Amino acid sequence: MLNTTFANAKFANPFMNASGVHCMTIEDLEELKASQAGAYITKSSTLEKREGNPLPRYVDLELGSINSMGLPNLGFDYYLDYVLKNQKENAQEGPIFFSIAGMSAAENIAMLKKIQESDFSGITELNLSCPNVPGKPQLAYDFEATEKLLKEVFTFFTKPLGVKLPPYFDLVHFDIMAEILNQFPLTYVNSVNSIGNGLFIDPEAESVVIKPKDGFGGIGGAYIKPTALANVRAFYTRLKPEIQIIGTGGIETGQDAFEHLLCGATMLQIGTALHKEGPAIFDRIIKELEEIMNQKGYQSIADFHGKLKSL
Amino acid sequence: MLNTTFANAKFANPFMNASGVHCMTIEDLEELKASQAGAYITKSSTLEKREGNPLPRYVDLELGSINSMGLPNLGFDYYLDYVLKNQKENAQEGPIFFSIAGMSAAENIAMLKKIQESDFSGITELNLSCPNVPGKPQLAYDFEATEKLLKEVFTFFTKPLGVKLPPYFDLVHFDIMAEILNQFPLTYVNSVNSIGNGLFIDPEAESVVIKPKDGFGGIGGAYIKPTALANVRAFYTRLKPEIQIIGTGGIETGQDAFEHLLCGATMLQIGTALHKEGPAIFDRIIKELEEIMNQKGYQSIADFHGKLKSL
Ligand SMILES: Cc1cc2nc3c(=O)[nH]c(=O)nc-3n(C[C@H](O)[C@H](O)[C@H](O)COP(=O)(O)O)c2cc1C
Ligand SMILES: Cc1cc2nc3c(=O)[nH]c(=O)nc-3n(C[C@H](O)[C@H](O)[C@H](O)COP(=O)(O)O)c2cc1C
Ligand SMILES: O=C(O)c1cc(O)cc(O)c1
Ligand SMILES: [Mg+2]
Ligand SMILES: [Mg+2]
Repeated sequence: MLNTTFANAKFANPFMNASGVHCMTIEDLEELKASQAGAYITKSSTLEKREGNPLPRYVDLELGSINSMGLPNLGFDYYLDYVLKNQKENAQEGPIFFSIAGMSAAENIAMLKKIQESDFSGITELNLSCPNVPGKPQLAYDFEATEKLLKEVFTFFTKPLGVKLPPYFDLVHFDIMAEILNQFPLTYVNSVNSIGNGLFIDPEAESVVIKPKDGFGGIGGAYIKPTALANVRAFYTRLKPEIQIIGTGGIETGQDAFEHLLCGATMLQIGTALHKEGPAIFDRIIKELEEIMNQKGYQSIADFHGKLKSL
Repeated sequence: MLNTTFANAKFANPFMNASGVHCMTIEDLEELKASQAGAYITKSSTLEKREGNPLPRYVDLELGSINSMGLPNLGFDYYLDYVLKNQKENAQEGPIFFSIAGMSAAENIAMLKKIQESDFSGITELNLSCPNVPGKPQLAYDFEATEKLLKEVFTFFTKPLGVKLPPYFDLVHFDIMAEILNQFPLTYVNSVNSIGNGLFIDPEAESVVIKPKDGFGGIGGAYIKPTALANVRAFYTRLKPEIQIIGTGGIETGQDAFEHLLCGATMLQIGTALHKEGPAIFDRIIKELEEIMNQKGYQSIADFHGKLKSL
């Protein structure tokens, strides 16, 4: 029922983890391989291993989560070697995804060059939206710098590339970004990264709940679904059909999944809910989506993909 | 206990309606005068009467609300005549607030000139953030256009003036806005307006729930409190102390109010929760805040105003 075609590859279902969640180590990644997730993605990496921010840096909230992780990761070479060894095994339906989040333009170009030069045959996600690193202002909110970076990347990177974007809140912003992105042979857009720089407060202790950045953190979960869906939808009606969409934000039930697919997402990523529940989420949410499809008499995602009705 | 000083005026308590909610007509306004609200503000006005967007344009949600009202209002002259008559009566503790949201810069300047020339002795709120007018961006996301408008305004406007701002999501945006705003004799900043251009979907009808703008609308309520607190707090630590703060977003309980005051808000505005509950909300929330204060042994808002603790 959930069979999906994306970036010219076949996946059993559209569900994945969101980058940063359950994908730090090889052991995390193999747990995702073993789960019912249709695909999976690595933790965003930098050239060097990073410890990340001081703890506490992630807190579960009734309506989602807050975090300032600071891009803790085991480094580019570790993920690159894991994905190379795993594509030789031919042990999964569909390629692995590989996230990079360089602390500078030059660092992104350097990682993209190592990926190009390698035998890596899966998909790359360039994170232009990391909101938890104190001194890098979300690059995808800087339309000039975003265009300049992408022009350089496409003079050499021929492999499948998507960009993870932060949320936009203004229709003109969607128009500007779509005109930038539509000029490139991009494989996809992934909307959205966390709602940036929110605050959660413990009113008894009169205090913030994370240590870094005076408690300011990326917000995820049910808080953000309205923004997430809007971002997926707004890009769906503006992007050239060659650029497909991964929908991320607020997905916990099959009904949430259903709503993202109705907006025009082809793959779906689960952050906060996967953090809380672990990889058994995939089996649950697949079954919820299938039941919604069965009640409606739908046998494939194409029956409703992108078919959100206006009034 | 809740006695508050703001813009050199005394109010019995910090609570207000948010503009747009329960303030369209004289009758609405008089209902707010009659309630326990410490103060009240008019519906954002334009030079001409406006019908607003087609219906449905406001929907209650479990986690807040979505709307694309389109600035329906009875016109500038109606609100100006109402407030002029009202200040003559000396029938309330503290001045009325008067919101304007011109469809252009020239319209805002024309209204501010009429206010300046009038005997209006209360407080004006310039809305630089309406996210529901078709074809018209949020001006306060345009830092050059915001600065240029405010420089013109302060060559003539000497009466108390605040600006209603949309939410920002990037620390560098806070710094840029604070350097702009700190160069002016502003009375206040009101953070935040709705989270712009979110989407809500009815999964059974496979449809959006508001008619204008293909269902895209300003998000309010519990969804936005983390953003709203963050914006209140980020401006508190960056604005020169002559510019005070009104906190708006996600206030429904005394605990939500307490959280805003802890961040540094002096007045508090209630939108979505007042829309659902009516003006009886003010009595309830005042009592909830006082009980929180009593449990903590606090006798005045200055015992915790702005005292949010970092880790
Ligand atoms: C623990 C934490 C770490 C994250 N790290 C990354 C990151 O490495 N790179 C990235 O692109 N997104 C990162 N994300 C953002 C998620 O990929 C996702 O966009 C966001 O959490 C919203 O989805 P959700 O509502 O299901 O949580 C992280 C999210 C969280 C919760
Ligand atoms: C029905 C509706 C109409 C609104 N109209 C205005 C408006 O005229 N001017 C304005 O500055 N804000 C307007 N707002 C935004 C609110 O003032 C407020 O900033 C927003 O609702 C967030 O607060 P809340 O979370 O308590 O709803 C409106 C909100 C709603 C719900
Ligand atoms: O369309 C309006 O009247 C309206 C105006 C605002 O400034 C915010 C909002 O959420 C709605
Ligand atoms: Mg599997
Ligand atoms: Mg009263």
